[PDB]
Amino acid sequence: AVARVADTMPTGPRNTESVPALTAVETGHTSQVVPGDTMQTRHVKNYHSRTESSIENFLCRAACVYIATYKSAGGTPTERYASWRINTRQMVQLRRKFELFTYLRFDMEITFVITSTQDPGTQLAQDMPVLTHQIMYIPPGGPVPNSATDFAWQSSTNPSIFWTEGCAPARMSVPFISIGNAYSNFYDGWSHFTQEGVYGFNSLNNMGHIYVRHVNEQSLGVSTSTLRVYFKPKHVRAWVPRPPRLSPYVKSSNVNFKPTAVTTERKDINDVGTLRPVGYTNH
Amino acid sequence: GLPTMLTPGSNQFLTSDDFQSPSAMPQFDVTPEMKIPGEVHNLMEIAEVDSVVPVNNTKENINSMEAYRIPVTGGDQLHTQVFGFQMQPGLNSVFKRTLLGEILNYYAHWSGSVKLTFVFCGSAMATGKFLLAYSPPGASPPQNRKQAMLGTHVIWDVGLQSSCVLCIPWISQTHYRLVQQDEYTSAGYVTCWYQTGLIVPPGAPPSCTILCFASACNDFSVRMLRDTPFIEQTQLLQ
Amino acid sequence: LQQSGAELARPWASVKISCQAFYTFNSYGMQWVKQRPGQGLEWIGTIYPGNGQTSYNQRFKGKATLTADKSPSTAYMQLISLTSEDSAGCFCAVVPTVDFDYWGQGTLVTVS
Amino acid sequence: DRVRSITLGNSTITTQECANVVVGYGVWPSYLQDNEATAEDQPTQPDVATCRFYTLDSIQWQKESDGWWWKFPEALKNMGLFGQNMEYHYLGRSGYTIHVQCNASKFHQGCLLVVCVPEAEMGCSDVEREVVAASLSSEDTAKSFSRTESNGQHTVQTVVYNAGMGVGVGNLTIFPHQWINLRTNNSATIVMPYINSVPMDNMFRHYNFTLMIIPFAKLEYTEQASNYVPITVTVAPMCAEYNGLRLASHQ
Amino acid sequence: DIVMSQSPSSLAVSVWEKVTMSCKSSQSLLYSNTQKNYLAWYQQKPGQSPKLLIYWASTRESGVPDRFTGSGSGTDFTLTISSVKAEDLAVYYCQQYYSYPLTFGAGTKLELKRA
Amino acid sequence: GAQVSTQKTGAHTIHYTNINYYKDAASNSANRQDFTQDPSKFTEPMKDVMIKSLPAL
Ligand SMILES: CCCCCCCCCCCCC/C=C/[C@H](O)[C@H](N)CO
Ligand SMILES: *C(=O)CCCCCCCCCCCCC
Repeated sequence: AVARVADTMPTGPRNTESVPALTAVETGHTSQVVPGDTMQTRHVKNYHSRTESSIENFLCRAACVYIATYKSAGGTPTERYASWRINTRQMVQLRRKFELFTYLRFDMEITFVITSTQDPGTQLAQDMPVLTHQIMYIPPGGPVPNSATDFAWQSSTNPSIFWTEGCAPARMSVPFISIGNAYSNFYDGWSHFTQEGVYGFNSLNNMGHIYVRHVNEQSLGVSTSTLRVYFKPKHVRAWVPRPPRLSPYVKSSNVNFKPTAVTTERKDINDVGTLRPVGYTNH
Repeated sequence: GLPTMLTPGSNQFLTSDDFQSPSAMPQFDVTPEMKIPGEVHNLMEIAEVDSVVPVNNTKENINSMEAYRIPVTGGDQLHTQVFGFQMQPGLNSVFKRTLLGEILNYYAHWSGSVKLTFVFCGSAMATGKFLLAYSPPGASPPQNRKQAMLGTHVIWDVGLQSSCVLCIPWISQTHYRLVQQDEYTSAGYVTCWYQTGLIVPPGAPPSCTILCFASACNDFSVRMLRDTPFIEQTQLLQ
Repeated sequence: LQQSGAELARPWASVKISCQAFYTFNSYGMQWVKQRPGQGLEWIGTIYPGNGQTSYNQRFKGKATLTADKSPSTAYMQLISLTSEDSAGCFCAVVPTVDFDYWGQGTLVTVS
Repeated sequence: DRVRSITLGNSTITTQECANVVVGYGVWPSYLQDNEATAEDQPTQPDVATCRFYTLDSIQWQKESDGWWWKFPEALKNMGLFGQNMEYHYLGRSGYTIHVQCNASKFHQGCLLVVCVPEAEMGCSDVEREVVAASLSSEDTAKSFSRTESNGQHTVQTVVYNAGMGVGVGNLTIFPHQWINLRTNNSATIVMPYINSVPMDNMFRHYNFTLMIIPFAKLEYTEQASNYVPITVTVAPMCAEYNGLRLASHQ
Repeated sequence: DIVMSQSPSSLAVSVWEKVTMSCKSSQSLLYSNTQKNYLAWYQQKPGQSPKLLIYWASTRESGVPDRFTGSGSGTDFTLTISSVKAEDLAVYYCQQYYSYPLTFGAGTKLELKRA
Repeated sequence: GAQVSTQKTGAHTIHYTNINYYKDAASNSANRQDFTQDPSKFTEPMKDVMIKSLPAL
């Protein structure tokens, strides 16, 4: 393909002054030695390609980002709907993949996978028609609904999606909605110009919330649900690569960690894996 | 209208498909793109950059900087192995946490030649020579300079130039090797033995230090994307 | 190989045992073995000379401390907090990673 | 070759044992083109009065030291006119040129790593809490790393092999870096351009990048030699400009 | 820890009787670099310091007869005593070169049986 | 606007057609076929170009 890898031109014996093996890293330069410089090699036509490791093919796979549950019963109206400030730090599998790059600019596909489970107790439902969920997106500053059966579920401007159960998972696309020119994954700075407030990327995260509710009162019985959101970035560009994270995450608004070792442990410095008897090489 | 027939595989949700989708907010005006320096067009542009290799990660060394330093002394020697480790850039205690292994563990297959750069961090007056051998997986790992000098080996002299890139070639019977290797796709061993020894003038430090580097050559390739067995969690992070 | 014939020690105290021979230090470590009539031979530890390494058996870690300097041609082993269980014949041996070879005579340590 | 001479403004820097000049991620510092500008107002551009070398404070490389880090451009709060145009303007933009230098005798030995970590966000010492500005960068001195874990309640985690960011210290060589190997080298230069997501930003609430120095092969010598090997850092802003003139602030 | 078993722990035998004695290891004292078992055989004469019998588990020493011969491989061994004489009544200890704790075996006490 | 292109096959009727139905640029499919690469920015960010055969210093 267009990502084809370089071929090895053949090479015979040599006796020269141009030593390609000897270099000097103090210049901060990774050597470009192909195996043809330290031994005799043969002309092979290498047909391997690097398509599977481009950025778009490396990131264009949906991964879970949130897991919220909610009821349709009565009382404690904080349980009839679910809230989520849009973050990409609560599920680790995707956070670590994003934290290899400093800046990111992309579009996005969002697919919602909702599963509903009936709840125990007396006065069960016997038969219940299909359920219907509403998923309203509230930009930063919109009127937040306080419970189900509230005025703000009109969504006269907010993008809202209605999904009856028993239908293909819902999906819509969102363009690059950042304020700046790239989603800053890291922000070494403060919020107030007096160097106080909230330190970290927690201040750049202004994307709004996502609210979900049942449009069905039911009356006869309780039925919980489980909302699962999936992010799939496409048309993606990345800048300023980073070293991958080592210590496990602890908080969803910080980079905090605990000091962990650099790798696992071997038995000795010169331990090839097998069990060795004592001697003047391995001891 | 037009008569259709729903094929198997409808109403399903594949995570790695390429479908169009209606946009939530139409006619959105996106902010312009500016030329931020350092665009990454492919992940091998990251995997081709050197990174230090903790080859001294034995017992209580992983909780210090000592994991990165190889101790060398200037005694008789000639009978001592400086270091030996398998060639397993995906599953090995040596360089699974380097820059190369972290990108590798995101995949299942790999291929191509891997470089190894050795830097001498001794005094300015200390000389010496070393034999950096690589053995293909045909027999047991070498144990004296005799049995190691046969395989692919380079001889390294320290001078004004303080680096020698032992370039481990790609010798295998499969076009790709598994990341989490086994007996079948084993790759071999990499050792390093004294050839003359450290000689220092009076007043110089008798012991020196070598660091190891690792990167992928310009024929490296990768396939079969997967999730990394390196990061985990229990519940949501709040 | 020369080792002193016997040592008389008071319990809850230390003993320093010496070993000395024509052999020099190339790749040969110094082995120390504790021999008691009721039981078999028990290894205490060794001290190789090429890397100047010191090794002790878990059982004897904290009980046996052994030191050797190049000039005396003598290897030493010290034991502390002696009890009747330490009364035994202690042998020093050589090892060129080829065999345990020979030991020689020993100190009949008596804790009395 | 082995001889370099960098002249900026009214200050020159001569070196007789240099490796090379690694130039950021490829680009070279420049002024803001008008395709990308968003500031409505005319920008001031002090060329000579700002783009010159400033010598920071000196540190002492001991046999037991483990690392240091400065945060830019906060490290130049009180450095000539650049520290005035930081206080008098709301927006700032500039590239830097970090020259770090350490000479010791051919008979010493050691190594260093000179990285420029863009957006080096750091983690607290006590999880479930947050850092304070007095802990990230002092007024002019260099902050140190620690060999063991940091136990404070409001400080940064200063353990070295995690580099205080959560990454492995070995994998830091992605960012622009050189090595001060006392065997062959004497200094190390890095030309870092302006790396940020917004074209211009206020340079008080945003440390653009962090400069780190980590010794991998520690310093050891003999009693005949001198036992005071210092390190000095000299940076020079390049092609600086500002917008949004206000009253003096954060002074 | 590698332990060394000895069976029988002791046996009394008369003159001119071929005796053996097994020394079985809890781990195969044979490495695949040179294929040389790491086992040592030792004779401690009654009230005497021990001496070498068989090193590399295969080779004899000087001043030692063919009634002392190493034999075996892997993790099970024995020392064939072909024609016993009046200098074999003693205790014999096997030993391994492989694991750092150099534990000796249980110790066979070849006993002398008279008229 | 039938944009016929080449599919992805292993090197030794391979074309596919794709229309864009929606009136937004973000509603298109992914660009799984852009394979540019330039490791020069990271592998060799040197002001003085270094040749392999020549010595470094
Ligand atoms: C009921 C209809 C719901 C429609 C849902 C669309 C709302 C989602 C759009 C916001 C997501 C943009 C991508 C998010 C990226 C992160 O915020 C950045 N990586 C962190 O700053
Ligand atoms: C080129 O794009 C001109 C169109 C010729 C092909 C028409 C394909 C069928 C109609 C488009 C799909 C239906 C969209 C509602």
